[PDB]
Amino acid sequence: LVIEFTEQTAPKIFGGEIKTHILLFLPKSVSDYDGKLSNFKTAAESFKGKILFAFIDSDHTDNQRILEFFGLKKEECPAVRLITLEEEMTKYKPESEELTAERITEFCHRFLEGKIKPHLMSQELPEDWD
Repeated sequence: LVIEFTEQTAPKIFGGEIKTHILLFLPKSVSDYDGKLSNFKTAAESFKGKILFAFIDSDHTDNQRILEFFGLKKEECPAVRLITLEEEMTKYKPESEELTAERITEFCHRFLEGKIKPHLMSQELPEDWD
């Protein structure tokens, strides 16, 4: 499954058992939105129970704190960031901006294989997110 990450769903997303998340920041106005989402959903199927797939509508005004927290501006999306919470917060970036199921899947495999450069996030999780 792929869930929508909003402020309303953030607790449900970080308050779970899985502590690896991939986040697709996808402007709802992007060309072929359903296409990009489908690709992300297809990729999700390969990582059930290992990586939780979530998407953020980066166009949505109430998602501004979420954007800012993960270091992104609206004009920089669509973008993917993989986050680990076991146990200091760490952010990982794909090699390419390409958002195909194959490239998202490879990103995730590379991360599991320990191939991706880590980037500590020094901000504490918002109180709201649990």
